[PDB]
Amino acid sequence: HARSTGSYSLVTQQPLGGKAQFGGQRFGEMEVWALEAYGAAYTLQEMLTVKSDDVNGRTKMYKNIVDGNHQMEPGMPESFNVLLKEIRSLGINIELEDE
Amino acid sequence: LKAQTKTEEFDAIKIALASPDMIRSWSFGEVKKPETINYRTFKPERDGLFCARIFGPVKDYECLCGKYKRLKHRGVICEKCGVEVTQTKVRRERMGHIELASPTAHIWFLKSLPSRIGLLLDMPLRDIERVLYFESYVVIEGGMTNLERQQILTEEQYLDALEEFGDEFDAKMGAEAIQALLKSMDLEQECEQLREELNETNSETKRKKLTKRIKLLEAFVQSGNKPEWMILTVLPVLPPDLRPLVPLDGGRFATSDLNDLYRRVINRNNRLKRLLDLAAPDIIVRNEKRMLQEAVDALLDNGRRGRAITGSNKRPLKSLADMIKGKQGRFRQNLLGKRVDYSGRSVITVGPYLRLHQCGLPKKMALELFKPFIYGKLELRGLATTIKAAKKMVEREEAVVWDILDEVIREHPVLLNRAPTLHRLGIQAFEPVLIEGKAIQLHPLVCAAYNADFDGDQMAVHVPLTLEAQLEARALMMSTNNILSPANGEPIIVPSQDVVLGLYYMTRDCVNAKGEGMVLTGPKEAERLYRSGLASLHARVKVRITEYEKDANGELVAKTSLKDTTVGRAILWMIVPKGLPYSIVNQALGKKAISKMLNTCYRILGLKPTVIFADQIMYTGFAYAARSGASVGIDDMVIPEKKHEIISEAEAEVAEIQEQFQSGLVTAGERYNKVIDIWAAANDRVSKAMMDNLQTETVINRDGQEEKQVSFNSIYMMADSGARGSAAQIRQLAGMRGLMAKPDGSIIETPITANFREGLNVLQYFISTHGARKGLADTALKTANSGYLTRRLVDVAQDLVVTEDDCGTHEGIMMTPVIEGGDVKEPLRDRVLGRVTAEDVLKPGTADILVPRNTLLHEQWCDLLEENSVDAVKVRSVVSCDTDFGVCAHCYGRDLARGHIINKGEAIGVIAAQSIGEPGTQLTSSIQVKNKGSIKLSNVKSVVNSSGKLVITSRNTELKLIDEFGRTKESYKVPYGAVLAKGDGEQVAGGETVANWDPHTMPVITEVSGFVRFTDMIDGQTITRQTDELTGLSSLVVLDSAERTAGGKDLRPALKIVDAQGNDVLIPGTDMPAQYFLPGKAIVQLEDGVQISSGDTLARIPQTGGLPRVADLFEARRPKEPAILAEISGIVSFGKETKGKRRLVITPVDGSDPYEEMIPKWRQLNVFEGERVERGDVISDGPEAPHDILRLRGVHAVTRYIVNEVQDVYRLQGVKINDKHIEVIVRQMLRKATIVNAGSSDFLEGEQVEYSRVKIANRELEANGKVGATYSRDLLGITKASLATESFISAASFQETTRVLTEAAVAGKRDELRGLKENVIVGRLIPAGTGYAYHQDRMRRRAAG
Amino acid sequence: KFWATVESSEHSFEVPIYAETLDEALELAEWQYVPAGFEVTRVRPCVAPK
Amino acid sequence: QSQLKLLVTRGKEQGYLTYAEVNDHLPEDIVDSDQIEDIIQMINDMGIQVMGRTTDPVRMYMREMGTVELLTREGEIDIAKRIEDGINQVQCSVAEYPEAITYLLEQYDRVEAEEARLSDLITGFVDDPELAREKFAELRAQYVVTRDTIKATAQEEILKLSEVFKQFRLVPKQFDYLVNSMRVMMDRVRTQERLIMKLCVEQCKMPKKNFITLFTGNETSDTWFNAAIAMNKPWSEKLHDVSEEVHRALQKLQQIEEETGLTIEQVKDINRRMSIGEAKARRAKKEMVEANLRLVISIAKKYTNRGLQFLDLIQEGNIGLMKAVDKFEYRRGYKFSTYATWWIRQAITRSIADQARTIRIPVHMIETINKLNRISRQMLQEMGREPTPEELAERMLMPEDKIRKVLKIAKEPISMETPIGDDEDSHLGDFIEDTTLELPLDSATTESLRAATHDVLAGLTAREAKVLRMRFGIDMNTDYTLEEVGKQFDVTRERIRQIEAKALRKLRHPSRSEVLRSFLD
Ligand SMILES: [Mg+2]
Ligand SMILES: [Zn+2]
Ligand SMILES: [Zn+2]
Repeated sequence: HARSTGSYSLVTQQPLGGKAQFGGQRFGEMEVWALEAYGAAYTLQEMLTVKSDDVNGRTKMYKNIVDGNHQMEPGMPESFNVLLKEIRSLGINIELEDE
Repeated sequence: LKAQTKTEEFDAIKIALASPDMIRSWSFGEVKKPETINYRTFKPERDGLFCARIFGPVKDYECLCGKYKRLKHRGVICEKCGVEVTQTKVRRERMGHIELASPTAHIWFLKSLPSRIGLLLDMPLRDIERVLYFESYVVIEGGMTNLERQQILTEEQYLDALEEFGDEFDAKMGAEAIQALLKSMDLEQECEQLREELNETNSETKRKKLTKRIKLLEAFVQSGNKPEWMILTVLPVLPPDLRPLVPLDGGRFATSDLNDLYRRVINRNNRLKRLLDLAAPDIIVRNEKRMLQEAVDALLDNGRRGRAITGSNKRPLKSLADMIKGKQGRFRQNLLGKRVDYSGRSVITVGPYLRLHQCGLPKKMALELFKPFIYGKLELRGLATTIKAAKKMVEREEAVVWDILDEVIREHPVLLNRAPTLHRLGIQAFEPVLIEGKAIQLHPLVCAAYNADFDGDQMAVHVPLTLEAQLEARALMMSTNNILSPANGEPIIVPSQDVVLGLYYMTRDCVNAKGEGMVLTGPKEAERLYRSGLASLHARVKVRITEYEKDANGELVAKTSLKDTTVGRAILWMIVPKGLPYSIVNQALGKKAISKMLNTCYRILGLKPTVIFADQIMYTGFAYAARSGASVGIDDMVIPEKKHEIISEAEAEVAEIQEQFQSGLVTAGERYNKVIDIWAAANDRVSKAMMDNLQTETVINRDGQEEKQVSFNSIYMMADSGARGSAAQIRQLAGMRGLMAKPDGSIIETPITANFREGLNVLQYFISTHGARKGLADTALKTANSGYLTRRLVDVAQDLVVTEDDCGTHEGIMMTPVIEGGDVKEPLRDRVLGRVTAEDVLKPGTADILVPRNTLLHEQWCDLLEENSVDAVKVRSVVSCDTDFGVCAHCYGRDLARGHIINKGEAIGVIAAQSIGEPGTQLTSSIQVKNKGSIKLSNVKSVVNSSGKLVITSRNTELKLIDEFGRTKESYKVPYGAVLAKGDGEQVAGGETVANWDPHTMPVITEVSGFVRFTDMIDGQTITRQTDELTGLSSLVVLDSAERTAGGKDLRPALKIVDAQGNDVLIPGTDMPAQYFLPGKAIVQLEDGVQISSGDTLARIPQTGGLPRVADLFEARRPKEPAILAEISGIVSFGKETKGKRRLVITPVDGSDPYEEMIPKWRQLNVFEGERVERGDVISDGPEAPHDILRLRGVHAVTRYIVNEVQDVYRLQGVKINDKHIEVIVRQMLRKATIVNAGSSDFLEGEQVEYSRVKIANRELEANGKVGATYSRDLLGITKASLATESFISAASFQETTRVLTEAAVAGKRDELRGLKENVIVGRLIPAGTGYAYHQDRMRRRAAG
Repeated sequence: KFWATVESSEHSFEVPIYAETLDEALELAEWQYVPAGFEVTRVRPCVAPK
Repeated sequence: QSQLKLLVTRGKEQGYLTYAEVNDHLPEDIVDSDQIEDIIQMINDMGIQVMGRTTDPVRMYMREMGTVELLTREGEIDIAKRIEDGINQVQCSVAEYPEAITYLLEQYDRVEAEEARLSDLITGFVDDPELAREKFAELRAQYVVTRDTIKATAQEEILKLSEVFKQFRLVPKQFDYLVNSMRVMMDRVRTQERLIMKLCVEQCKMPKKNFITLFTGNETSDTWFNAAIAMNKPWSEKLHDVSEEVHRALQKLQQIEEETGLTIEQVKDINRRMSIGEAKARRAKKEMVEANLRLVISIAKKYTNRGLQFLDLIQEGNIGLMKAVDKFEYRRGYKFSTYATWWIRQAITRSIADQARTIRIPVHMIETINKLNRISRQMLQEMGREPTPEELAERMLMPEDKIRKVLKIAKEPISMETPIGDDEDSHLGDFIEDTTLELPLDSATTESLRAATHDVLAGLTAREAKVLRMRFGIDMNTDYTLEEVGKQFDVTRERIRQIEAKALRKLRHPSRSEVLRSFLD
C-alpha cells in the first residue's frame, strides 16, 4: 500500500481509509523516539504536524510541493487544539501567553 | 513599541481556574434548549445544542435562512436569524455556556485524591458530601456564638440553635453552603494564624502536617485562583463540530454521547428553573438540585458517581474526562501514534546488487508517493498545461512521467522503517531506486540493524517533504552515515550469513591442493590463477604483496614483501584499501575478525573507505559463497560411533542407583540427584565426542601417509564461521538433545537419548512439547517486558540533552578493569576508550604527562595507555557532570554512529534508553590462582601463628595478583580465619596454593599468645557439658541466650587471654585488654588452663537474575533479605536481647551516644562480636539495598553498584552496552535530594540537586556570607524519578490525566515547554538536535530586553 | 524517628515509625504492623549527622 | 484496636478497595510519598485491588419523602379548606384596589375599540359575546356608583363593587400582572418611606420611637414636619439641614394617594393582607403535594424504560401533581387520588414525548409511529415472516406513503463512540470521513485556475477585461448586473451585453482557450 494525500477523519483531522485508497501509515511513539534520538527535528515536526494533523499545514504544504518550493509553514495540530477546547469545556481555563 | 494583541507564535501556556465571567467570555451565546436539529429539514434549532446563531453556519460563507449567500457578505449578521456569514470552520471554534439555576460543585475538584475543596477548607470529604446532599447543615462564619465555623449540625440542632440566636450566627446547606464557605474564607488571616501556630508546638507530625498545608495555602494565594470558582455557576458547552451530529448511509445518524449528557444537564437545569418559579416544596427542589449535580458530574467526569448509561445503549456514555484521557493505558494523541500522509509500506526482500545507501522502491509506490512532486515537476518544464493536466498524465501513466519521476527521485531520500522500532536504527534513510515489482528491496547489511528477516516481514516508507527533512534524512538518518551501534562503538554493518561463509571459504586453507607451494607475483595473477581453474582457492602459497601504513604523520608509507598466505586470501587482498596491514586477511576470517577488519578500517582510513570496503566485502562474500557450492545433506551431520556405548554405561549407571534405593543404601531424594547428575554428565560426553569427531575429522595426505586439519564439512563450516548454527544447536542434531522437564519445573530423570537425525518416538516428542510451548510463551512475554522497560527508561530520561560544552570539572569515576573471579571479565581498554580523562594520568615514572588533563581518549591514546602498564584512568561522567539541567559534551563522551566526540544538542537520554532497551529481548572453597604473578594484600589485618603460617584477622580482606608489569590480573576476597602460605610482596606460580579455609567453620582465633582463662562461663546456665562418644575429647558448648536458664541468661561467656603471671595480655598497641566472647551454638576447642598461641582457634562456630533483575535494579527496589550494614563506625556489642529479636549496640571509639538497633537473631551474624567495624561493613551477608549503599557508602559507590550489577546481567548474556547510558539513567535516578539545614528553602523538602546546588552556590557569595543549606542525595527508582516533571503538559501524558490536570489547575502552573515530550504534543520543533538552535535563540530572546 | 523494616508477601521495605524510644519504636511498630499479617523484621534508629 | 489492621481487614473481607479508601485510613506516622506508594505495593501483593448516605438520590429522595406523614380522608378537607380561605382572600385584596378595577375597565375599552381580543382580558365571568358586553356594563355601573361616594356612605357600596369584580374570572396572566402592579406600588411606597426615614434617624440624628409617633396616620401633611421641628428637642433642631430633601420627596408620597386612590395607610394594609393570603395558600398547597408524593413514584414505575431516568419521571410527575393540587376542588366530591393520577401520568407522558429523543419530534408524530408499531404486531407471525413494508398503513387513515419517512427519522442515532469490530480502540466515529473538507489537490487546482483565468484576462483589451471581470465575480466582490456595468462604464445597455459576447468569442479559439481547456475534465 501507499498514499500521498487522501481522505480525512471528521472528528479529528487525520488520514483515513478512503474508499479503499488506503489511509496513511501510523507513526508511533517508538518511531517518535527514533526521530528524537537522531538530531532531526523538522522530519518529526512535518511528520506529526503538516503531513498529518495540521488542517492548514497539509494543503499549504501541497501547494508548495507542486510549486517546486520545499518548505513548511506549520501550525497547531488539530489534535492539541481539540484538547484545548475539551479541557476548556470544564471549569479549567487553559490559555497561551506572551508573544 | 506596542507589545502585542493578536496572534503571533505563542510562548508557553497557562492553566488555572475559570471565573464565571471568564467562562462567559468564551461563550458566544447561551444554549437554552435540549433540541438538536429540525427533525425534517435538518437544521440547527436556534438556542439548541447545535445552532448557527450561537456557533456557526452549516455551510461555508452562507447564512442559515439563506438571505445572504454571497462570499462578499462577511461581517453581516442576518436580520431574520442572526448568523454572521463566515466559514463553517468556526463551528469547530465557538464555545457556549449555560446559566445554572443552583450552584454545582466541580466533580474534579471535589473528588480528586486530595479533594481540593476539602483540604482548602480543612473540611473532611464525608462532611462536604453530607452537606451537598442536604443530609446536614453546616455553619458558616458562626461569629460569637455557641458554635464554631466548620462545625456541622442537623435539622433539630439547627432549629434549636436558630431558636437561640437568630442573628450573629449563620448556617446553610447544599452547594450554596460550600460556595459560601469558599467565598467567605480569608486566605491571608488563616495563613497568619497558621504561621503563629507553626512556631509554638515542637513536634514532627504537628509541624509537618501544618507546614505542608500552609505551603499549599500560600501557593493557592499566589496562584491567582479563587475558592468560589471551585463551585460552578456557569457551565461551558463544547463546540458542536467536536460532538458532530453527522448523518450516515441508510438515513441513520450518529452523534457523540456528549450530546446526550449535555441534553440531560440542560433539561434538568431548565426544570429546576421552572420549579423555582412554581414555588415547589423543598423536598422537590432539593431532589432536582441533586439531580442537576449528578448530571453535571456525569458530564464532566462519568463513573465517579452513578456511571450513567446512554440512550438505547447499555454501554456507559463517554464524558469529557474520558475525551481528554483517551485509552490504551496512558496515551494522549501524539504519543500512541497517528496517521501520516506521504507514506506507504510493503513486503520486503533481497537485492544485494544494492549499495549501502540505497533501496529498491516499487514503481507504483514511488509514483503514488511523490505524486504531488510529479505534478509540479511536469508543469514546471511545460510538459503539462496545468495541474489537472498533470494529474491526468500520471493517471494515464503516459510513458513520459516515468522519466519525469526519475528526476524527482534522484537526490530525494526516503525513510525506511520496521514494525518493532527499538533503537534509532529502526528508521533509516536510503536513496530510492525504481524497481519493477510490488516488493521493497532492502540492503542485506542493514538486516542486522532492523532485526528484519525475509520470512514475510513488512517495512514502511516515509517521504521527507520539507528541505530541512531531506537534509536531516541525508546527514543524520542516512544509512551510510550510521555504520555503528549507538550502544557500543562496534560496527553494525558487520556481514551476516552467506557473506561470512563466503569469506570464510575463501580465507580457509587446505593441506594439499592445486598450486601448493608455488609463488605468485601478486594478487592479480593469484586471482588469474584461480579463475582459470589452475590453482585451488585454498592452498599454501607465498605471494609478493604491497601493504601500506599511515604510520608517518598524516601520510601513507608503502612497503612490499613476500607474505606466506593462501591463494584465496591473496585474491581477497585486492579489496582491502591502503593502510591496513596484510595480517588482517591472513587469518581464517570468522564473523569476528571480519568485523574487526571493518572496525579498524574505520578507525584508520575514515568513513567513506569503510563504506566502500563494506560494500565490496558483501559483494565478494555473496559471490564466493555462491561459488563455494556449500550445501547441507543428511550425511553432513555425523553421529558419534561411541554414543551408543556412552548411553549403555550411563544406562547401567542409573541401574546401580536403582538397586541401592531398593536396598535402602541411598535415599529417594539422593537417588534422584545421583541419577540426574550421571544422566546429565553423559550428555557432556556425547556432545564433546561429536565435536571432536566433527571439527578435525577430515584426514588427508600430502606427498606421504596422513595429516589432519580442520574439517571442510559444510554444517561445521557454517557453525565455525559464524554464518549460522552453534555448538549447542549442532549438539541437538547429532548427539542426544538435553534432558527435558515436566511443567512442574522439575527435571525428568529420563533425558532424550535420540536426536533429530535419528527418529523420535512418541514419548520424547510429547516431552519436548512443553519445552517448545513454554519457550514460545516466554519469548512472547519478554517482548512485552522489554517494551515496557524501554518505555519507563525513555520516560525517566527524555529531556536530558547535551546543552553546555565543557563544564570543566575534575570530578569523575575511577576506571579499572572489572577483574571478576579468575581473570578479567572485561578489560580496561573497553571501559576507558571513548571517554575523556578527568585529570592528567601519569606513567609509572612520574613527572611525565602522556595524556594531558581532559582529552578524548581514542584508539591511539588507549593504545598508548596500553603500551604503559597503567591499570587505572579517572574519567568524567554524566553522573558527575556539574552542568545543571543537562550534560556537557566533555563529560558524556564520543560514541555515536560516528567516531568523533558527541555533538552539541544531541539528545543523549533517548538513545541511552534505546540502547539499554533494544538488546533486552535476549535476556532471561579455597583460593587458587590461575595465573603467574606477585601476591598483594589489600586492606587486611593479620597475625603469624605458632605453625609459621599466616592467619587473617580481618573480615574485609582482598587478594590481588600484581605481575611484574604492575597490572592487576586476579582479584579475590579472603574470609576471616583464612590461612595464607604467602604474604604481601611474595611470588607465586600458576595454580599455586595461596589461601585456604573452611566454609562451614568460622574459626575464632587469637592474635596474642598465652594460657586460656574462663570467665562468666557457668554450666547449666551460660554453657553446657557435652563429650563426644566417638573420641572423648570435649568442649563446653556455649548455650545461646535464647535457650538459657532464669538468671544465667544475663551473662556473656568469654575466653580471655592470660600470660604466665595470670595477667591479661592486651590488644597490641592499646590500653584496651583482650577478651574474646563467644556466641550461641559455638563449640569451643580447648578448655580452661590449656595454653595456646596465635592462629589457634579458641572456638569453632558452625553455619535472582535476567531482565526482571534489571527492572529491580533501575527501580532501586529493596530486596527481600537485605544485608544489614553498620550505620556508625565502631566496636559492635550485644545487649540483652528482647522480644524474639536481638539488640545490637554499636560503640563509637570517637565521640558518644552509642547507637542500638533491632536485629532478629535468627539471621546469622557476620561481624566479630568483640571487634570494631567501619561504617558500611557487613553485619550480615546477603543482597544489599541500593538506598543503604547511597547512604552508608556514597554516590560514587551506589552508581558503581548499579552499573556493575546491570552490566553483570547483560554481559552474562553476551551483550555489549557502554557504561555511559546506564550512567545517565543513574544521573536521572539520584537527581532528587532532601534538604537537612536551612536558611533559604524549607527544612525537609525533597528538591532537585540541580536546583539546590544552583541556589547554595548563589548563596556562597553576595546574599549572606553563606546562608546556604545542606542536603542529602536521594535514590529514586526510574518510575518515581520519571514522575517528577516541571511541564504539566508532559505529565498529562504518562501519568494519570485527571489528577495532573487538576493539581496543575489549582496551582496556576505555567508550562514553559523547554522539554521534548511537551513540545511534541503541542506540535513544534524539538528542543534538541536540529531544533536546538531555534529553541536556544528564543530562550535567549525570552527573559531579556 | 525510627525506620522499621517490615517484610511480607513477595518483598520487603522500611517505614518510618515515630517514637521516643527504640523499644517504644518496636512496640509501636508491631502494634501498628504485626496484626495485619505483616512480619516485623528489623528496627533501626535514625542517624543523620547534622 | 489497630488502624492498619482495620484498613487491611476492610481490604481483605471485601478484598477490594480504592485509593481514596486507603488514604482515609493510614498509620499515624505515614503522611508522605514513599510511605504510601510502597504501602500500596504491600497491599497489592495480597488482597490486590487498585483504582447512611449511599449517594444516589434515588435513596435520599425516597427517605426524605419517606418522612412525610400520609394524609387522612378528612385531613384533605382540612387542607383544601385552608386553601380556599387562603386564596379568595387575595382575590378580595385585588377587588379592593381601585386601579385593579380601572385597569379592567380600560382594557375593556381597548377590547371594544378593537385594540385587543377578549381571550386576553377574560375567561368568562361565572360562565357569549353579548352577555359579556352587558355584564361588563354591570361592572362599570357598580364602579360609577361608588366613584361619586368619596365624600361614610361609601363603605357600603365598596362591598358591592368587590362583589361584581369578584364575579369575573380573569386570565391568569392578567391577574398576575395586577398583583405584580400592586406589590410594585408598595415597593415605591417603601422607597419614599425609607428615603424620608434615613434623613431623620440615619442622618439627622433622631429616634425611631419619636419618628413613627407622628408619622403613622399622616405622613403626607406637615403636621409631623412644620409643626414638629420647633418642639425644642435634641433631635428637633437637627432637622433643619435636610428639611429640603424630605419635603421635596414627599410630593410623590402624596401622589400615590392619588394614583392608587388610597391613602398611604390603606395601601400597605391591602397589599399586606394579600401577602398573608398568598402565603396561606401556598403553605396549605405544598402540604397537600408532600402527602401525595408517593403516588407519583407509583405511577412513574410504569414509564421507566421509555428513555427517561427514574428521577426525571418522578420529578415531571411531581410537577403534574402540583398542577393537580392547583386545579382541584374538594367541593366536587371527586377523589383526589384518582383525579391527580391522570395529571401526573399526563405530565410524565408529555415529558417523555419530548426530552427522550436526540432529535425531538412532534407529539402527533410519536402517536402516528405508535399506531404503526401496534399494527406491525398482529401481522408478524400472521404473514409467516412479517408484513411487507408497503403493507401497514392500509388500515391507517392517511396516504400510506408515509411509512418510509416515518420509519426512517424515528430511529435514534447510533453513539459515535460505539466500539466497532476488532474490539480495539477503534470506534465508529473514528471511521467517519470528512466530506465537507476540500481536498488539497482541488484546492491547488483552484489556485492554478485563478492564476490561469487572470492570465487569459490579461490578454484582452482593458475595457474587455474590465467588463468581463465586472460581468462575473472575477477578482471583485458582488458580480454586477448588466445595467450596473454600464452605469460604471458610462455608455450603457445593449452596448455592454455586446462586448461580453465579443469577449467570449475571442476567448473561444484554441489559442487563448487551450490553456484553461483542460480544466473542463
Ligand atoms: Mg521474523
Ligand atoms: Zn438568516
Ligand atoms: Zn560535565
